[PDB]
Amino acid sequence: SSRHGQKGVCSRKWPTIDMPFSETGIQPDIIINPHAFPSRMTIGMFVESLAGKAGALHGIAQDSTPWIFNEDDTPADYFGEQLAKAGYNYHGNEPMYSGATGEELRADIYVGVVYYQRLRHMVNDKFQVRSTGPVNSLTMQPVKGRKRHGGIRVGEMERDALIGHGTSFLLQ
Amino acid sequence: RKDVPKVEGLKLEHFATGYDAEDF
Amino acid sequence: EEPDREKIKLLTQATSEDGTSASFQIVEEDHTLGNALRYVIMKNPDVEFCGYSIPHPSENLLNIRIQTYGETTAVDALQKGLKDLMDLCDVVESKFTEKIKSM
Amino acid sequence: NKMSPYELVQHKEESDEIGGYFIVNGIEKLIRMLIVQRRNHPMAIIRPSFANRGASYS
Amino acid sequence: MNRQPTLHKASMMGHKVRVLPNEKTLRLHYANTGAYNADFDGDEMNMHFPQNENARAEALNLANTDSQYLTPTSGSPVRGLIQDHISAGVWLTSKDSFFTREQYQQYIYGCIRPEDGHTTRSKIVTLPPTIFKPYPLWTGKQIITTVLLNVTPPDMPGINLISKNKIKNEYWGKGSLENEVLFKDGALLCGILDKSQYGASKYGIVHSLHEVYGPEVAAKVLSVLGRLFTNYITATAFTCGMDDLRLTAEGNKWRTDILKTSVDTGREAAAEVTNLDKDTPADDPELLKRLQEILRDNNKSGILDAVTSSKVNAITSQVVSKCVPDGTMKKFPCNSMQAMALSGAKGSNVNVSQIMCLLGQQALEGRRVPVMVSGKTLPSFKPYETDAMAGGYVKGRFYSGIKPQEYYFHCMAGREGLIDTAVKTSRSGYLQRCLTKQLE
Amino acid sequence: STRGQYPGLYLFGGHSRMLRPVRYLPLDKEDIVGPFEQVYMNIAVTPQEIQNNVHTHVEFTPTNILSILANLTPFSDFNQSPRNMYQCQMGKQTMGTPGVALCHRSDNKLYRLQTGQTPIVKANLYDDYGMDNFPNGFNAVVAVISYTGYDMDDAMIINKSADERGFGYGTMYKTEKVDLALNRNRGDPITQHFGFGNDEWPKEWLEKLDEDGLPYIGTYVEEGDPICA
Amino acid sequence: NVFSRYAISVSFRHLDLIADMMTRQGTYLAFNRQGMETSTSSFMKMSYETTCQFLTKAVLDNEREQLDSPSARIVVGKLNNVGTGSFDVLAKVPNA
Amino acid sequence: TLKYICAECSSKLSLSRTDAVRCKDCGHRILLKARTKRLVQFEAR
Amino acid sequence: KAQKVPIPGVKQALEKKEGLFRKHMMGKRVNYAARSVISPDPNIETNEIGVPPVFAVKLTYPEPVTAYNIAELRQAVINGPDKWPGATQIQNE
Amino acid sequence: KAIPKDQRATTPYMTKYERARILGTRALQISMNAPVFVDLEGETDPLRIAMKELAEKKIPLVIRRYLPDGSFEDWSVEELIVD
Amino acid sequence: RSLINPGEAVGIIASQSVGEPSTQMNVTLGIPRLRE
Amino acid sequence: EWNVEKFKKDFEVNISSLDAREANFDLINIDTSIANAFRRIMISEVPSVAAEYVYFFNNTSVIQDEVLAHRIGLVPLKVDPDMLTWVDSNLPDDEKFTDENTIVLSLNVKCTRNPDAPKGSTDPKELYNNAHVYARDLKFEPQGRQSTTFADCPVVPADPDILLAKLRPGQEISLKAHCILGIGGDHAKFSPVSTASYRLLPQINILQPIKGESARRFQKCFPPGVIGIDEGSDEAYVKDARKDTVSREVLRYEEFADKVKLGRVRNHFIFNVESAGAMTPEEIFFKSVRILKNKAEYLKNCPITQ
Amino acid sequence: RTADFRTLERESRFINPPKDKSAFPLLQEAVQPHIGSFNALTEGPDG
Amino acid sequence: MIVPVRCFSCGKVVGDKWESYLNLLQEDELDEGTALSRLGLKRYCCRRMILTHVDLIEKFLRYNPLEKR
RNA sequence: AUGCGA
Ligand SMILES: [Zn+2]
Ligand SMILES: [Zn+2]
Repeated sequence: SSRHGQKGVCSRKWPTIDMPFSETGIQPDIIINPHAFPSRMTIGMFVESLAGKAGALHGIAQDSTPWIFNEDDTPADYFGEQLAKAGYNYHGNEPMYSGATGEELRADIYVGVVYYQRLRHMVNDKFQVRSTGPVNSLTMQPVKGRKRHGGIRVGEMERDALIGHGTSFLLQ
Repeated sequence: RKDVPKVEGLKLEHFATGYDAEDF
Repeated sequence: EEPDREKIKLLTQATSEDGTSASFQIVEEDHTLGNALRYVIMKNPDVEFCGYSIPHPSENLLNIRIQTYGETTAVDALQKGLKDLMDLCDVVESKFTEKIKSM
Repeated sequence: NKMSPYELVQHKEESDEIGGYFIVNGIEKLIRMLIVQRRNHPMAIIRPSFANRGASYS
Repeated sequence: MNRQPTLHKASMMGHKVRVLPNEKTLRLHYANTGAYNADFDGDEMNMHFPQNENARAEALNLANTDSQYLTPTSGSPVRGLIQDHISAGVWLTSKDSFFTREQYQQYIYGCIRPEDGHTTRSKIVTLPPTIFKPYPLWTGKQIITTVLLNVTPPDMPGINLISKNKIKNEYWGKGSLENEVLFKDGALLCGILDKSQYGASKYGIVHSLHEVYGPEVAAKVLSVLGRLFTNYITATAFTCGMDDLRLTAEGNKWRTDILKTSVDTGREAAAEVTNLDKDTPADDPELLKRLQEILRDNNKSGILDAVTSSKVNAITSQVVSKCVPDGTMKKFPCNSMQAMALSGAKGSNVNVSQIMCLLGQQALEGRRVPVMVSGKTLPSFKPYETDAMAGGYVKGRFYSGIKPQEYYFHCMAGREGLIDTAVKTSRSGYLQRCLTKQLE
Repeated sequence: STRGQYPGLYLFGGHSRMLRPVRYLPLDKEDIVGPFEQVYMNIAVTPQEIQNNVHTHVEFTPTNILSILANLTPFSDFNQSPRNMYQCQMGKQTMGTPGVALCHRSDNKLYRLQTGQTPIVKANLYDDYGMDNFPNGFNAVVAVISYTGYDMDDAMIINKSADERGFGYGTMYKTEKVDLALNRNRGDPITQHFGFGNDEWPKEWLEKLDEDGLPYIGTYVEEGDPICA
Repeated sequence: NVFSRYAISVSFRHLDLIADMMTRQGTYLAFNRQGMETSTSSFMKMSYETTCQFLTKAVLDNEREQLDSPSARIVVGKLNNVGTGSFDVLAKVPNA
Repeated sequence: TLKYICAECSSKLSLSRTDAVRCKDCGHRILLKARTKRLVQFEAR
Repeated sequence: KAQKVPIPGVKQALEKKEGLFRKHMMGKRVNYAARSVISPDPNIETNEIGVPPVFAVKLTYPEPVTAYNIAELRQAVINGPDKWPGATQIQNE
Repeated sequence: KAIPKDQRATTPYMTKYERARILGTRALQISMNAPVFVDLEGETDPLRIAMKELAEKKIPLVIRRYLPDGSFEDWSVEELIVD
Repeated sequence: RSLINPGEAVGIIASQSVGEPSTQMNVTLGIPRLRE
Repeated sequence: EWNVEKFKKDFEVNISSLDAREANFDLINIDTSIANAFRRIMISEVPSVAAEYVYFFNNTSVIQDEVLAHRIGLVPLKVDPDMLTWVDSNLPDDEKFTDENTIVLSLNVKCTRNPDAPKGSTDPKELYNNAHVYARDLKFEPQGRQSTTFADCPVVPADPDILLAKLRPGQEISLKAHCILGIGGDHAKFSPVSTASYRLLPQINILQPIKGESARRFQKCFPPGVIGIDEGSDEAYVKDARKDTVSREVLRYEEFADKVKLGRVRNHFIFNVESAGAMTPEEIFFKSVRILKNKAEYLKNCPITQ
Repeated sequence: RTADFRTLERESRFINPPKDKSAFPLLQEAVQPHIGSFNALTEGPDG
Repeated sequence: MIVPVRCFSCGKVVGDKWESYLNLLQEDELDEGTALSRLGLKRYCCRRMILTHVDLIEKFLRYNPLEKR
C-alpha cells in the first residue's frame, strides 16, 4: 500500500529486462495502474510522487502537512519549479522505452518516488487446500480451522447458486 | 498566510548521460 | 553434447505439407532473441508473414510462426535469418573493435 | 517509571517505551478507554424507555 | 471457482484448469471480475474440484463461463474487457493509429496463435495496407478486421453492425464523425471501441458476435483482444499525471468567477426559505430568530437544505459545463484523465469535476451538513452562518486542496457513505434468503 | 436560546474532561478548551479568517484536529476521505519495525521489516512524534503506468531484481512454549527430562537436536522435524 | 417502479412470476415463514425459521414428507429434482 | 561443552541434569541456550 | 423453558441461527477444495483458471483405469505424488 | 405413467440439461469399461469420447422425461434432435 | 430456439435477479419499500 | 535493396567515453531490436561470479544469518568470469564444488572490545575491535591450480570497504561462502552491469528561427550547451542535441512552442554502460555480442525437431 | 528546506541514547492520560 | 537495519558510501546534495537509496545479550 | 465473541 490506502497485491515479479526503463537508465521499483485513480482520486499520491522525485534530486525532506499549501500556491507549482530547476520535466513525466521492444512509448510516463509499505497481511499465508483431512465425529464432515487443514464452507448462498445453474449433479 | 519558501539551493543537479558540471 | 533435440520443435498443428507455414517452439527464449530474429526475418523479401509470440511469461517459451510463399521453405528462411544474425554480429564486433582501434 | 533511556536500554527495553499497558500472563493488554456521559450534569433526554416504564409515563 | 458474496449463480462458475509453473496464487482473467464483483485488492476465492463425470459434464457445459455471457437479471452482457483494455481500444482504434507491415503482422501473431487452435483456418490471412503509397500502412481498425477475419469460420459472412460509442463526435472535431461504429462484413469502417462495444457493450460488438456465432466464438474473441491490447499497451503504454490535471488560465478564470457568485447564493436562499424580502441583511435580528425557529424544526430545516442545495448545485452545473471540456490545460486526445472517464474505462465526469473543478455541496441522509444546537455548523462558524461554505459547499478541489472546514465535512460524507455501504448488505441478505427459500 | 439548551454557566474541573489547546487572542496566550464550552465558542481555524468581533480564539494548527496517523499521512487533505481512512487501516496493519528488543520479547507472532527508510515526504509531526524510530516502509521508484497488462484494478508489479536486491525483505517470528506439565498430574512424578535413554531412537535426530534434547539454535526446521526430545 | 427509480433493468418475467407466487392462494401470501406455513414441504419450513414450531405442527399432523423441497431433498442426500435431476436416464441394451 | 548464558548476567555456564536452573553468577532463572560452531548451509537468496 | 447461560438443550442445538440444518446440512465443509487470494493473468483463456503447482499436486481425480488411459496413468504413477501430472494414491478394484 | 408413443408431445430437441446428463452418464459408463461403439481415434478423455458418440448419436441411452404428475416419455437419443 | 428449457431453475433465477441488483441501492423507496 | 552488407555500409559506431568503469558510446544507424537485444543480454545473459552458498559455523550477530547471506550474495567480486565454467546440478555436492567451478571465501571474525578507548563514545572502531565487518574480510581460499591461476588476479571484492556487518565484543561470525558462475537473468546479483541503458538521440527541428534576446531567452530553457548561439542576430543553433534531457520545459512558452518541433532520431543510440567492477563495461559488451552470435550459431547448429 | 532531516541528531541519538530525557515528549505525553490515570490510584489526594 | 548493499532500482553498489557519507555530513559538515554528488550517486535511485537510510542497527546493538552490561 | 481482510 501507498500511504494513501491504494492497496494492491503484487501480481508478478516482472523481469528487469522486461520492465520499462527511463532515459535516466532506470526501471521503476513499482508500477501502479493509473486506472485506479479516477475513482479513488488519490491525488495526494500524485503529489507525493512529484515531491519524492524532487526531494530525492535536491536531496531534502518535503513537508506534507495538510494545508501547508494554498489554492494559489499549489504543490504542483512548488515542486514544478523544484523539479524543473533540477533538470527534469516540469510536469514530472519522463520518456520511457519499452522493456520488451524498445520503442519510446506514445507519451511521457509519470515516474516518481513514493513511500510504499508492506501490509502484514501476507496473503501468501492464507492459501489452503484440503483433499483429505480430519472430520468431526458429529458429522464426518471436514473439521474447521486452517491448522486442522479444514475445508471451506459451501454456504447457503452457494447452495442457492448451484440450484440456479440446474447443476443438481454438481450440487449433490 | 505566507507561502512556504522555495529552497535557496535550487540549482541544477542532473545532467544527460555523458556530462557533468565540467559543462556548467 | 547431443545434437539438440529439444531447443526447437516443429508444431504439427501449424504446418502445411505443401510447404511454407509453420509455428516453431523454442525453449528458454523471449523478446531477447525474438524481436531481433523477427526483424531480420522480416528483412527476407520472401517472407509473407512472420512473427513471434510468448505463450506465457512464466512459461519461458517462445513460439515463432513463419508463413512464406513457395519460393522458400520456413526451415531455409529461418536458417537464412540465423546466418544473417551471425554475420550481423560480425558487423557489430568488427566495427566496435575498429572504433576501439581508432583510439 | 523514572528510568532514563540509557538505563532503560540497560534493562533490555525499547529506548522509548511509552508503557501504559499491562503484562498479563505475558500477553500485553491495555484497558480500552470508554466514552461515558459527562458526570454531574443533568442531560435532558427524551427516551421511549421512559414510556417503557408503564402507563402515564412520558 | 466460487467467490465470496454468492449473490448470484453467475458468481460461481466452472473454469478450465491450467497448471501454471512457479505460481502460488490463483490466476484469473480480468474478464470474469465483473461477474464475481472481484478485485485483486485481496479477495480470496474458493476452488472446488468435482470428482464425478456428472459434475464434470455440468462444470464443462452448464456452469462454464461460455454459458454465462449474459446475466439472467436483464440479459445485458456482464463479461467484457476492463480498465486498461478499454483505454487500449480507444487508443488503438483511433484513425491516428498506423502500423507497419512489420508492426501489423507482429501484433497479429501476438494476439493469435493458430497452433493454439485460436483459428478456423490453420493458416494466416492478412489485409492490404490502408496506404499503398507513402509507405504500406495498416490501421488499427484494419487490425480488428484481420483478427475478426481470422477468428470467425471461413464459411460464414462477416458481421454487419451499426453501433455507437460513449464518446461524442464533438471531441474529434467540428466535422469529425467517430461515434458511428460501422461494421461491414466483419470489417470496422468507422469509429472506435469502448465500454459500449467490448467488455459489457450491450448490443455492442462482442454481444453481436455472441449472437451471430455463439458464446464459444465470443470467448475466443475476448482472449484474442486481451492479447491484442496487452501487446499494444506494451508498445505504447498508458499513463496519467499532473499535466493531465491542470486547467488553463481561462478555466481558472471562469472557475473563480463562477465561484464568486455563491456568496450571494447562501443568504439569498436563506431569505427565501425564511420567506423574507430580497437582499434581506445577513444580520437582520428577526431573520436570525426566524432561522433559529428553523433550526428547531427538522422539516423546515429540510426545506432550507434542499433549496440551498438546488441553487448551489446549479452553480456546480455552471462550473463544470463552463470549465470542463474547454478549460483543461491539455485536452482529450492527450489528457489521459479525461480519456478514462470519457471512454468509461474508470471514473465518471463527476470525478473529473471533483478533481478539476470542485467538490461542491456535501450532503447527509439526503440533506446538508449537521448543525449544532447552538446554531453553528462548525466552531469556526458564527451561529447561523449563511455562507454556502458554512453549509458544506466545497469550492476547493483535490487538485488545489480543500480548506479544513471542508475536509471536516467531506469526512462526514465519506464516513456516512461507508456506513451505508456496510449496512445495506446486511439488510440485503435477508432479502435474498427470505424468498430464495420459497422459490427454490 | 429559544427552545435551546437549558441556560447556565456550568464550570467543570473534574476528572475525565477532554481538553484541547487553542490560542486566546485577547491575551495572545494558550487556553485550554473542552468540548462542552466549544459548542458556543467562535474559534477561527487560521489567523487570516479571524472574523471581527466573532472569533475569540484560533487553532494553533489545523493539524490539531487530526489524530496521529492522519498527520503521518501526507496530503491527506488532497484525497477522498475514505482513502484516508483506509490509509489508517493499511498503515496501521502494515508490517514494519515493531521494536528493537525483539530478541528479548516473546510474542506469539512478530513481523519485522529489515529494509526500513525514512519517507522523503512527511508531516513535521513524523519527526515530532519520532515515528522515524521504527520505519515501516520504503521509498520506491514508481511509474504510474498500465503497461504490462498485470497492473489492472488492484494489482501492482514489482521489479524482480529489486526483490533480488532485498526489497521489502521481511521476517516473521513465532514463539512457542514447550511445556512438560500438560497434566502436571497429582504429583507422584514430574520426571520427563529432555534427552535420551534407550539409544534406539533414530540417531539422525542429532542432526537437529543436541544431546540435551534441545535443537541447535540456528537450526533449519522443516515440517516433521523434531523440535525437542 | 422501485427498480426503475434506480434505473435498474429487471426482466418483467421475474416480477411476474414473483407476483403469481405471492397470490398462489388467491391472497397476499408474503414470503416470510407465515406464507411458507401453507406450503407442503415441512422440511423447507424447518429449514427457514422457527424450525421447532414446524416440527410440532408437522408431527401433530402426522405429516408425510413427499421429498419435494430441494432443500429437504438435500437433507436426505438425494439427487436434486431440478434441471439435470428433472428426469431419469435409462439404457438401451441388446437383447440378442 | 554445552553452553547457557544468564539472561541477566551474561555469565557463561555448563548446566547439568543434576543442577538447578539458575545463573550461578546472578541467581536469575532464565538461561539462553548458546549458539555453537555448527555448520548450516544457505542458498544466498 | 427452564429456570445464566446454561448448557444448550436440543432446541438450542437445532436452531439459533444455523439449526444443525443450516450449519451442517444446508451447508457443509467440503473436500477437494482450496482457497486462495487471486492474481490476474491475461494470457490464459478467458475460460481457464491458473492453478499453482502446490494445488496442482495436492488435488486428485479418481480415475478408473482402462486400456485407453493406461499410458497416461502409468506415467502419472511413474512421476508419483510429488511431481506434475502425478498421482497421490492408487485404489485397487 | 407410460406416455404412449403416439401421444409424446414434448420438445423434439435435447435440452441443454438432458444433453449434459447424457454426456456425463455415458462418459462415466465408458470410463467404467462400457464397450465403446465409436472409433477411439486416439482420444483418452472419456468425456470427449462420449462427445464423439453424441456427434454420431451412437449413444445407447434413453431419456425419461417426467411430467409433474409422474407420467413420463421414454425418448431415444437417436431421435431427439440433439441440437 | 430461444425458448426456455424444460427444467430451468427459473424460480431461483428470478429470486437472485431481485436480490443481487437490490444491493446497489414522499413515499417509501428502495429496500424498505421492497421489504414492505 | 536490403542486404546485410548495405547495413554494414550504413551502420556506424562513435565511442564517446571509455573508462574502465563506464562506457558511453553511440550506435548510429542500427535497429532498436538489436540495441535492446544487446542491452537486455548485457543485463541478463552475461555471466558473472557471485557468492552462492554460505556455510555458517557461527553467527552471534544481531543480524539475521539469512539476510547477511543474501548480502554476501550481493557483494560483487573483481573476478574475470572466464576463470570458471558452469557447475551442473545433475551431480553430487562432492563433484559440485571444484577449483574449476567454485571459489571459496572464508570469513572468520571475532569481535572484541578494545583495551580502553579515551572517553566513551570514541568511534566503535576505537572502542571495539573488528566492529566493522567489511568486504576486506573475505579471505580468498584457492585450490591448487587456481592458486597459481590467481597469482596475478586474486579474488577481491570490487569494494572491500563495503560495510557488511557490525558486531559487538564476544560476537563472532564464521562462514565459508561458495562463489559460483551465474547470469544476471537468474538473479540480479549476477548482473555484471550496474546500469546498461540506451536512449534515442533528441532531435530539435527549429521550424522558424528565433533571434536576439528571445534566442538567448530560449537558450536558457534548455540545458547549458544544448542550444548554441553564434551571434543570435541570425540564428540560435543546437550545439549538441545529445546534451538535452527532453525536459520539455520549452513547451511552457508559446514564444517558441510554435517555431520548433521536438522529436528523436531512431537510428542514433546513446549507450550508457556502468560496470560493477567484475569486468570492464566494454569487454562486457564484447561478451554480449559474442553471446548473441553464439546463440545464432546454436540455432544454425540445432536440428529442427518435430 | 522546510521539514529537514534530523540525520546527525538521529544517528547520534542511535549511537548514544538519551541519558536524561526522551526526545519526542509528545510520545510520552500521548499515553499520559493512561499513566496519570493509574497513578491516581496510588498517589494523589488523600492517598 | 543496515545500509543496503545496492540500490534496488539501478544496481549500483552503494554499501561502500555509507560511512563516507555520514563522515561527510559530520567531518566535512557538507550538505546532502554535495556529499552525495561527491559519492557519485548521480541518479535519484542511487540518491534515494542512501539518502533515506535509517541505520537502525546502532539501536539494535545495545541489546547484545552476549556481553555483560 | 474482540478485532480484522473483502
Ligand atoms: Zn546472572
Ligand atoms: Zn540507484
